[PDB]
Amino acid sequence: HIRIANRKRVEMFVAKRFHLPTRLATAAPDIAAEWHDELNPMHMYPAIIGIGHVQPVWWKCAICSHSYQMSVEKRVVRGGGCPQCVVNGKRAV
Amino acid sequence: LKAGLLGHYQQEAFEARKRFEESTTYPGPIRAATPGDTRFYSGSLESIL
Amino acid sequence: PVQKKRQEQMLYGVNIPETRQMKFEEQHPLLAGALRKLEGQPKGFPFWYRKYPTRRHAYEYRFSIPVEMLDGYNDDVKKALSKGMMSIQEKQFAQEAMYMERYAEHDFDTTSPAVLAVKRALKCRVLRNHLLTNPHNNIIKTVLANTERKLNHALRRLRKVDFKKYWEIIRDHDVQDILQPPNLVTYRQGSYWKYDWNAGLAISTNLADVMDPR
Amino acid sequence: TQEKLAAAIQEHVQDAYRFSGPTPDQPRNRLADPVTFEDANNMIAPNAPAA
Amino acid sequence: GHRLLHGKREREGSLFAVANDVKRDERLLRQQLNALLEEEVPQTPLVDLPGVERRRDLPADPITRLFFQHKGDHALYYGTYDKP
Amino acid sequence: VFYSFVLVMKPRQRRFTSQALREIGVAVYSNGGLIRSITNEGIMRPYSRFRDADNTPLTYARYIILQLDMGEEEMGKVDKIIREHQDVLMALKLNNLERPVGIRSGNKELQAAYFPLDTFTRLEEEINWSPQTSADIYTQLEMNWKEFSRTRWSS
Amino acid sequence: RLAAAAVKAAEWYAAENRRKQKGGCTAPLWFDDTEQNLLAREQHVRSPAYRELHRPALTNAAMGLYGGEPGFEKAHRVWVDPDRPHIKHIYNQTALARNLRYARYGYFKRDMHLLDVDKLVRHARLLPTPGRLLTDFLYQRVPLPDKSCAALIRYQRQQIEMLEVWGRHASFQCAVEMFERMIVTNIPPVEVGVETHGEMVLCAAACGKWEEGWNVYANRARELEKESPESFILNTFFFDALLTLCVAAGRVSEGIDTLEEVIKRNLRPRGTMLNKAMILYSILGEQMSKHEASRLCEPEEVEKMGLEVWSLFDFYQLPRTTASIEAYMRMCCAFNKPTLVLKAQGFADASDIRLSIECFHWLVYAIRGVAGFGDYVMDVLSQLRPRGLTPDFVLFTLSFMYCALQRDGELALAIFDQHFVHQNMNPTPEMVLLFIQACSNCEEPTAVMLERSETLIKRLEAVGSSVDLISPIYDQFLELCAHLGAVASGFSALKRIVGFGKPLTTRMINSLLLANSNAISSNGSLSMTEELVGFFTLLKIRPNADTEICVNLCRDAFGESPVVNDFIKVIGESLQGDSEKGEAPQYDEDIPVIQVPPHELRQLRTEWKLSPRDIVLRRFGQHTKPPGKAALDVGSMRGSVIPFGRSPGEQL
RNA sequence: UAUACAAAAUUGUUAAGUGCUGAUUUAACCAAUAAAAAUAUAAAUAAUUUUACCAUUAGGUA
Ligand SMILES: [Zn+2]
Repeated sequence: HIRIANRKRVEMFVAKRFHLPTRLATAAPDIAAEWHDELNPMHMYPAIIGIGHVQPVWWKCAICSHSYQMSVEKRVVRGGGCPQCVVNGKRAV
Repeated sequence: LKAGLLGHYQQEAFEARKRFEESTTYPGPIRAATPGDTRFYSGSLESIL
Repeated sequence: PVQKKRQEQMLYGVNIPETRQMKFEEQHPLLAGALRKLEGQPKGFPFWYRKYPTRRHAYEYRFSIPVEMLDGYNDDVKKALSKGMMSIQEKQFAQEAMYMERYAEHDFDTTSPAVLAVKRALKCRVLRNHLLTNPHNNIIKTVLANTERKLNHALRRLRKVDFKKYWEIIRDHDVQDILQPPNLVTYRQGSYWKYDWNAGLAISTNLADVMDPR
Repeated sequence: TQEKLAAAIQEHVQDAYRFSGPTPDQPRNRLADPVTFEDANNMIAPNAPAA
Repeated sequence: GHRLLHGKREREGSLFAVANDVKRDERLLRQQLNALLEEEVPQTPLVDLPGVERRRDLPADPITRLFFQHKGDHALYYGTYDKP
Repeated sequence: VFYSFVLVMKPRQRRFTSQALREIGVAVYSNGGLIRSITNEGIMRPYSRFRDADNTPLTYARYIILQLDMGEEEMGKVDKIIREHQDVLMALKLNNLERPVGIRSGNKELQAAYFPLDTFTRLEEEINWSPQTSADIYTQLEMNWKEFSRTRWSS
Repeated sequence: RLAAAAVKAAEWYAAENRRKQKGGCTAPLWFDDTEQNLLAREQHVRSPAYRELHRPALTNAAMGLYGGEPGFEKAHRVWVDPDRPHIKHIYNQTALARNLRYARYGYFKRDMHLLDVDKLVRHARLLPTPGRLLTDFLYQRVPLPDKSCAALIRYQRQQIEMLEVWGRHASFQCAVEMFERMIVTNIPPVEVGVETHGEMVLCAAACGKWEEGWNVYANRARELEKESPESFILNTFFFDALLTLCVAAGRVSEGIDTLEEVIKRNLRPRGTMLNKAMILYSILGEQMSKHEASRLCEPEEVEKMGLEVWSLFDFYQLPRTTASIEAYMRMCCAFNKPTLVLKAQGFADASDIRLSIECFHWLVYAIRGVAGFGDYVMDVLSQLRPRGLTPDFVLFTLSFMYCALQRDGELALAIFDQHFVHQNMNPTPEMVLLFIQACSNCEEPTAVMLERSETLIKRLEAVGSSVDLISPIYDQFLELCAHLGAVASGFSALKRIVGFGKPLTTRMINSLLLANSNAISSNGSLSMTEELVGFFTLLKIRPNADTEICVNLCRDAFGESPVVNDFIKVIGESLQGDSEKGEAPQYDEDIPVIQVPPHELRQLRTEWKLSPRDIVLRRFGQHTKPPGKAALDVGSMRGSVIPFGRSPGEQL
């Protein structure tokens, strides 16, 4: 029994197999850098939220200024992006 | 079947019969029907004669 | 100790002695009571005590508190004593009290055959649910086996002595084959039906009521 | 199902082999065959001599 | 309407006062309840001699009959020693 | 009290602490719960502390007492939120309030000789007395202390 | 619109079939999503490998000659398919051939690579938690397909629905953690498919999380389907899960939309799906009826939609079951069509339907507002016995509700006399209140009705109760005593009311006055009138117009006492003053009759999710602590067993 | 050769700490679990399941 970042109490074997390498702040630093610090709950942050978290959360874009709602699993596994960025790219090219 | 419970079963049967007689009673006589014939008899099979 | 716990769970003030001071209150006066300025002026004699003889008649609120006792109290206290705040023991007692209300013979009837059957079934359900999340509890496995055997005995006795309630319970809770012979080898020798004779339940049907004995 | 059937048939073959009694020791098999790796491997293709 | 009384406990009408327990001892409770039912209006109490419920159950020995009193239903639940 | 919670948190700014407390209260209310009392004990000097979010072994923390009346299903969610909150350095949950501690260990006679209603109705302060409080204060409560506390500085 | 959608989909599918036949003759107008699966199963079971693997044990003649030859002295290993066994009694409790221990998960771990996960879940002993199961599979590094992932999620869902209502959150969190692990495990190859998403939706439905289920997992499945063409086709199972979630959450519009989508996608629905659709239509109709009672699709339109759903049931050649009959009866009760309820019951009884007790519940509830059906109710109750069913408190409550609504009384009396007393069950306060309401509101009541009401009240008091209908029950009892002339019984019920502590009511006093008025024969006089009329002043109870009428009736029945005359004058003045203050005179409002549907009649049973098969097969590993040497030992048998033993008594 | 009778508990939870992948040791609250069919004569009332770094392993160097 170990706590993820001394926060999330999980069993040792399951933590070493799945929990530890699948954290957004650890596995995808670039994706986690776009985490929204105000609209998201204070109990939810990339240090404990996994890659496959299907419940949508707030993302603040890095290229432009836009806060949107996207799930972590869609953003990382299936591939997601800023709707404003993609529509601007469509408008440009 | 276990034979040690015969006395208890006799007591229960007596009580059940007494309750039946006390409550249900007898709602009038019933005409006696003529008895039929029984296929099941003892001994060896008999000839058709 | 288990019988004391069950007696306290079923009855209101059995733990209170005639002196109205429990042993724990004797040894820890401060932890048992506190000082309150507001006098119990609204609280007079309970004129509704006739409808709450045992705890099983009041499983709507926490600590089996009758609804009439919460009159001059705030909605916050009512919500704090509502059903959602009841503990696991309180909810289990609420379930068993509902079943006792359904299958009770009198106010203080806790040992009816149907009540025993439903209590055994609830105990089996609780033990199985515990083993669902904790499959490495050997003592719980043994307790579950014992409870299942006791439930089987209670269900067979209830089936033989009162078929109406047994059939109603079976239909309501969908356990149609709850009483089935385990082994064909023993069943074909009539050892599953010899149980009824050996248990003193052979002749108990009231044949006239359900059929024609002629 | 194919693999499971093959394993079951192998288990049956082991049960049948149990008829032969205890197996003999190594030297019987060792002296049974004077075959060499050369004759073993020439069946597929002739390998060139080492250089 | 018929309720079958299965077992000697149910035939003898055990109260089963203890919650969810049928094999608990009840003789002490029944004895105390009979003591309560006793009357302290001329109200002669009952002596401590062992009694019988029916007058016909008195011993045929005239000397032994002096040691037995005819008590209607308080004669039950007699004794101080428990099952060893 | 149903549940008590002592939260040892990093002494962040007033706005951040207020936001964390507001989130805790909103979660408690949304999960169908009630808060008996929320109190701030200020910033103290614990013997040993080690932050988890900042990984800084420094002895500076703030203590907060939170009394709740919530069911187990929702109390699990509330405990998870409190423990996973980045600001909450250490949360300790007192669930031994409605029942005295170790009555079973104490004696078999005391196992079923307690009335849970007294402890449930009393607040956590009366359940666990503070060093400064006393039964002398409790008895002064009902002694009409206003009319007597008049010569307390007569000398 | 569902019938129009069905016919449009049928014609469009026929047109597409004809077009593709011309491009490349009877064909089904729909598409069956289970025919290919059953065909694959049939081909698998008829394949020679399966037939050779699952074959009967070799006979002695087949094995060899007589015995004594090792290897050919016993039948070889026999393997059995648990789902389709070629033998009866797979397990046995012999001494040397016990195979129950050889059915636990540890033995299947060896062949976990070839293992069928659904078969393992359904037939195995001492299985670990589903999370540990998934962890063990991943540790063994086996390529879990969609069927295996769905089987694991279904095992988790079985655990969820087994657990109590207040214990679902932790299991749902375990399910979502397993889903995340399956998503993020790249090696070994693990695919999350339509079946797995449907099983997650089923878990969400079982827990009761519409927001977490509909907007997350169904949305993810739809996004996967649109992203990957034909690689994520949505089967009938996914939409069945969607309808289950809609039924669990009470969503009716979403369920109708999902069913319409199924119809439009040119694939046949399921019987369970149509039952869920009928249940949702019943919910919509009940909500509409509640809104109308308070006084927005038209009621005629929703009735037509229900009818067209029932027609589609046979349009797709879907067999109807007991659940289908129950759902259709509930929908027809919601839409107030007792004729269609009776027709449905007749149709079910016609070919082959085991009618459940809920079907008769709905049958009795459908005709609550219809007269001339007491004989039908009695015949239904009589026919319950030959069908293997027994009446219960819910059915008796519904019957007495009908009796109270029809104010017949004689029917309720006959029902109690010839059905209920044999049941020997504890009556409920609602049942007693309905019986007394019928027996009071009936015409020409009899003293046997009073006797039955007193017996029911005594039995109800003797048994326990949680609800509180004591005041209306005694009010209706006093009204019955007023109609019958039982002034003594009406006055004696006051002691029971006092013992319960309930306050007296002006309606109760009016009933007492009416009893005094119409009990000229038995007993009652001016003294009784004065004693009753001394209540309003002493108990500070407001008088009423019914009070004035009853006191005038009592005056005309017995005479003119000065106190009665003064009370009449003062009550007339007070009624005039109240009329001046308001607009209409006050009156004793009648006690409302319960007409709630049988599904919300305070069922006295929570849940028993037990399994006799698991109990007999000793799943989860029960233990009995068998006796040891006590049974085995028999003592020395050198001689015969004689009384007092061989050496009676011994000194050491 | 024949006979002589030669429940201070478990599971889970949580806290610390050593290790540095499994692992891994102790303590505490809380949760679940103690009795409940007929009969002692009733001749089998009974189930077929479960459980730091080296040197040698306690010696040094750090
Ligand atoms: Zn952007």
